[PDB]
Amino acid sequence: KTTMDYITPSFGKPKACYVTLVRNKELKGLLSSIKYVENKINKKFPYPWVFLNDEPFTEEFKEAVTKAVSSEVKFGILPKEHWSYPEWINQTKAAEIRADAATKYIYGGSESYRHMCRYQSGFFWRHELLEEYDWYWRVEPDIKLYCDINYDVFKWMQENEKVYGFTVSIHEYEVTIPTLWQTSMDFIKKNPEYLDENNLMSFLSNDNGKTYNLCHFWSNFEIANLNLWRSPAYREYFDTLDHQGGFFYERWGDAPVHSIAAALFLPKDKIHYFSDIGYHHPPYDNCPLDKEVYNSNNCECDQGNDFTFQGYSCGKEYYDAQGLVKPKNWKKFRE
Amino acid sequence: TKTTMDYITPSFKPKACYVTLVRNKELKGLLSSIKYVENKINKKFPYPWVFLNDEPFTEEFKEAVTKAVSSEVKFGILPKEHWSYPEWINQTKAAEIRADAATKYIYGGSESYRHMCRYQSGFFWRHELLEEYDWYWRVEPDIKLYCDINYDVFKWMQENEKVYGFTVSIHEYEVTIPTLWQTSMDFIKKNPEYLDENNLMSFLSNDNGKTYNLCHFWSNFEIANLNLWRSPAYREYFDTLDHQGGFFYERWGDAPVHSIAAALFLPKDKIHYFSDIGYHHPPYDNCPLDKEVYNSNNCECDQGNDFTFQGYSCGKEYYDAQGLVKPKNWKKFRE
Ligand SMILES: *[C@@H]1O[C@H](CO)[C@@H](O[C@H]2O[C@H](CO)[C@@H](O[C@@H]3O[C@H](CO[C@H]4O[C@H](CO[C@H]5O[C@H](CO)[C@@H](O)[C@H](O)[C@@H]5O)[C@@H](O)[C@H](O[C@H]5O[C@H](CO)[C@@H](O)[C@H](O)[C@@H]5O)[C@@H]4O)[C@@H](O)[C@H](O[C@H]4O[C@H](CO)[C@@H](O)[C@H](O)[C@@H]4O[C@H]4O[C@H](CO)[C@@H](O)[C@H](O)[C@@H]4O)[C@@H]3O)[C@H](O)[C@H]2NC(C)=O)[C@H](O)[C@H]1NC(C)=O
Ligand SMILES: *[C@@H]1O[C@H](CO)[C@@H](O[C@H]2O[C@H](CO)[C@@H](O)[C@H](O)[C@H]2NC(C)=O)[C@H](O)[C@H]1NC(C)=O
Ligand SMILES: Nc1nc2c(ncn2[C@@H]2O[C@H](COP(=O)(O)OP(=O)(O)O)[C@@H](O)[C@H]2O)c(=O)[nH]1
Ligand SMILES: Nc1nc2c(ncn2[C@@H]2O[C@H](COP(=O)(O)OP(=O)(O)O)[C@@H](O)[C@H]2O)c(=O)[nH]1
Ligand SMILES: [Cl-]
Ligand SMILES: [Cl-]
Ligand SMILES: [Cl-]
Ligand SMILES: [Cl-]
Ligand SMILES: [Mn+2]
Ligand SMILES: [Mn+2]
Repeated sequence: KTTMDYITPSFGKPKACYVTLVRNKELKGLLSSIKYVENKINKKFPYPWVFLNDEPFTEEFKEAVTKAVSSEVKFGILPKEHWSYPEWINQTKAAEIRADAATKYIYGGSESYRHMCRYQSGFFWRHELLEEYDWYWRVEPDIKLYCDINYDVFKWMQENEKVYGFTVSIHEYEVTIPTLWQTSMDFIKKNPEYLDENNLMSFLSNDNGKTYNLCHFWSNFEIANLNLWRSPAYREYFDTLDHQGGFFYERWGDAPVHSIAAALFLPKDKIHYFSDIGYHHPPYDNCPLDKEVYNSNNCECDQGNDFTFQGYSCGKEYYDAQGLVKPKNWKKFRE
Repeated sequence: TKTTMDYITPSFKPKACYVTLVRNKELKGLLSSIKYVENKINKKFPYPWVFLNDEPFTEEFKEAVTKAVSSEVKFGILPKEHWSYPEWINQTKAAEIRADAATKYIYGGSESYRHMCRYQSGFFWRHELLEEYDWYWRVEPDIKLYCDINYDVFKWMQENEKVYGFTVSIHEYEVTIPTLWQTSMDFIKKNPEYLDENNLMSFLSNDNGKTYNLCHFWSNFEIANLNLWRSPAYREYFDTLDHQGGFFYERWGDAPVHSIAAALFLPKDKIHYFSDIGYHHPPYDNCPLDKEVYNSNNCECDQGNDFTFQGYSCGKEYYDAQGLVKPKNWKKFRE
């Protein structure tokens, strides 16, 4: 029973939800995101919205969010076990790494940020509020949906048998994940059955797996099948990363973690790029380059700032790996 | 002889303007920024707005922009000598540098980006349209002004004799400026008279100038006195950088360039941090931390996402160098 075997069953309305991990003090930026989701798709195809916080939500936060969302909303606090140091982690060591990296890279000195990355990597998908669902669409605060979305995306994913959907890709700052690749490759050598014969390795590596090109999918935007994270393959991959310690001794983000897994554990035709969904998560945009799609969906983004084909993005690498025909003027973005 | 400050004191309604370098394809983001500036300050304290482009602006662009700005607007094209490779730059060497750095750092492979950095560093303050002014306020597309601004800021700079005003500070990616610091220190070594005896070196260095801590002020937001860039010290400095080659052989940004000059050539009390102006330039915010200021000006940002005192920001370094007392809750931003 392979990884896909755990996913194909979920292939009449799909069981799905939007999911948001957020802080009380980010209310204004969250309300702005909700307004975008509501006007661009949620009024048309309603799905419940799950809100998660490592601390309890204030009544002010809940009242404002409940009022702003038109479909059903659910608020949850996450378990102490999913947001706290594991017994095998040396906290004094973790504290020194933080202090030393405070000014070295973004969130380098942040204690809470690392707990968040670990949370998004191995726990959000098994929070009690997501168990009844098969699909989720992650939404962060201060986001923009630049265009109308006129079809149910979960329905679409379900009918087309897609597992992982994304919009923005990029090269990770390596100082942030020094030993992530080595750790992941050792896992695969130990568990060859988990490496799909038709995987997307070429997106992650230019040398047949020897080294990592640092490419990954942005995690702030994800529309995916929860059964992937719930598979033995992913569960065992996360546990290996957890025990190695990178989430705390380095600054492993959930994005490169979700990406390496999706790209290695699945037949590559299970991964999908929503070239049609206009989106912004500071500081980058995914703006539809197809004029018909851009105009029919009343996109509000400047096509000229689409990040997809810019050098530091991994859109080119993704297109070549999938054998997708890149848009006519894709090279302009490398100027 | 005549010092750097001798060139500025005379300018102490002031002759001022907003100034925007921008592309035709960034129209929607530009109009967005304009609406913010209009609503938060320009309709109350009108000042002329200058727009610049290395290419001619389209009629669609000028029409939309002319209508959106309530004060007088001026459109200008850049002299080609302020946006092209100087005769001493080896273009093949530069092309190779770009091709290699394409996927290494943001804008690594971009040719236009480097000309933009050189433009903001040594020429925007020489454009014909800025000749009649003593002050400028730089504004970029996709910006937000979170709060109302209830005083004329140029007037305030003049009356308070300030030269350089900013909102966000951050650590530069060293990979883009490997030899910038060394080039700058040699300049000072040969021109000790341009080093103000009461400067802000401590913001840039933790070891009395031996090395650069990489701190700089974000140039997308600047309210400054043009006469600073017009002074002999800055002209000579820019010329030194221009001949060293870094704008094209590395990826020198104008922000670090403007910052090293301001922090070394001026008495430190001439640099000013606008703790009261709410601002966002993807992906960081400057959000008024003072309650009365935040409320009185109806700020729209989440105080909890203020970047100022985050580790990777240089607000801490800035306050300590100026001797400004940091707000009580500054450490929370380091969690
Ligand atoms: C959990 O993680 C913990 C954190 O890593 C870890 O703690 C210990 O880790 C190792 C294990 O032994 C220790 O490493 C030794 O460090 C000695 C130097 O100690 C001093 O310097 C430390 C580093 O300072 C740097 O980093 C700081 C923060 O990052 C920074 O602030 C500072 O500016 C600087 O950049 C520093 O951390 C120490 O602080 C502690 O002590 C202070 C003074 O008492 C105190 O004020 C402070 O509060 C802390 O409590 C120290 O200041 C090295 O000298 C030593 O190296 C020698 O020994 C090794 C052993 O193999 C040799 O390989 C090496 O070559 C050296 O040997 C030469 O010298 C000996 C001397 O005779 C000679 O015999 C030999 O021939 C050689 O010539 C070694 O590197 C580390 O100090 C510990 N850290 C702390 C904070 O406790 C725990 O082990 C982890 N727990 C578990 C269960 O694994
Ligand atoms: C301008 O840059 C080019 C591109 O790097 C230089 O080309 C040479 O670079 C190496 C010499 O240092 C060698 O690989 C070759 O001599 C040559 N490379 C090729 C084939 O392009 C060139 O020397 C530079 N010219 C100047 C102005 O010094
Ligand atoms: N509850 C909670 N959510 C957090 C915390 N840190 C980050 N988040 C959320 O996790 C997501 C990613 O955080 P963000 O700060 O946007 O990280 P970035 O995208 O890397 O800049 C956002 O939805 C945040 O609101 C935290 O400490 N607690
Ligand atoms: N006219 C013109 N403006 C440019 C060009 N590249 C950047 N700019 C402007 O320079 C400023 C900084 O550019 P931006 O792309 O936002 O750079 P970033 O802030 O580093 O992400 C903005 O005002 C842009 O509109 C260019 O090629 N031509
Ligand atoms: Cl803990
Ligand atoms: Cl940070
Ligand atoms: Cl040229
Ligand atoms: Cl880029
Ligand atoms: Mn985010
Ligand atoms: Mn910008």
